[PDB]
Amino acid sequence: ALVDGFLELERSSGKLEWSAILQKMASDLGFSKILFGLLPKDSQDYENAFIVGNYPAAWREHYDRAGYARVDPTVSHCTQSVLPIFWEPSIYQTRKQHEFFEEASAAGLVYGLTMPLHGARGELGALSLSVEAENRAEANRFMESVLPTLWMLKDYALQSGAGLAF
Amino acid sequence: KTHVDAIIERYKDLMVEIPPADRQPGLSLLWPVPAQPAIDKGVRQAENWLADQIEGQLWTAFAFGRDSLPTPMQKTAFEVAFLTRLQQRLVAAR
Amino acid sequence: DLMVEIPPADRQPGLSLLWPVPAQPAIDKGVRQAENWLADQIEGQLWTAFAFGRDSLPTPMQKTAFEVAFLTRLQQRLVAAR
Ligand SMILES: CCCCCCCCCC(=O)CC(=O)N[C@H]1CCOC1=O
Repeated sequence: ALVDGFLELERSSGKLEWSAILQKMASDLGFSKILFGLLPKDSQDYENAFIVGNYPAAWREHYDRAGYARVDPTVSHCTQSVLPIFWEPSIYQTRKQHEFFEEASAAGLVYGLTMPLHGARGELGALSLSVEAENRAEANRFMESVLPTLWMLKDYALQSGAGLAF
Repeated sequence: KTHVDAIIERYKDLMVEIPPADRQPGLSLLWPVPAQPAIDKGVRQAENWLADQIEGQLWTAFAFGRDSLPTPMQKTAFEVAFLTRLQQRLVAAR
Repeated sequence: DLMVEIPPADRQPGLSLLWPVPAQPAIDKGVRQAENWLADQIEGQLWTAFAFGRDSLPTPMQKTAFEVAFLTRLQQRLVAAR
């Protein structure tokens, strides 16, 4: 089921089927929203990266124009770390972040995580999934159990997604 | 039936357990394939090295243990288990 | 020459590896990753720091160098329960 989705991921012909498979796999893993973003080596043109997924349309439009890529705690984490980042209220410290958080929360992006991507050819990116859980405890427990399967998703996605974005 | 619990319920079979050690242990982990034996090989492998005296050859136990598993998917189940076991006893030690 | 070095830590401390290809940067990457986990007390899984850390190395030879340094570093403090 998940193993089959991995294979379909690698078999994907174009951005459309691949991004479709990526969403279908997030939804099966109990995550209603997923975003994958990937820049070439040594680029910071966030708004013009390869970006796919099913994030809420209203929010994606806002995110690009407002340049939230430079605000988002997960984005600067990805460029400085390998470890995944859970969306704890604490990752949002500064004013523009306490404010990025309010709105992201209104868009449904409350609970979830971001996995940084560091490709073999030095590519940089982010794989985020959001889950609708009763509260933060349930969400963080849930995400710790499925984290191994997600890290393999991250791996099949980075590998197959680089030779389609680029 | 919560949402997060309902995802656990399907995937019943693909779930695997790293039993409790000393620190707050019992990790319950979803794996893409059934892999409980690989998990236990990684747990035992790591205990065997701990239950050894003036200990000093950690990479070897890990390298030889992983190498005895034939699929990528088992190798990583073994790595996750073995390392979780080396965590359980790194925090049960201040 | 293309020797690699895992700096001494607490207990059983050191190494003299002739690595097949140059890999000191990868060794350091592995040491730092492990001590960054030992230091910052459990906020994420140790398995996570190992797996996501290894991913960031490009080559099988580098990845393996990362792993050796990571597990050695753990060994050092693990032994330190004298
Ligand atoms: C390293 C980033 C390069 C590619 C640019 C990606 C831009 C989009 C990143 C993003 O959407 C991450 C994300 O999921 N942010 C969450 C955090 C809270 O809600 C958000 O939208």
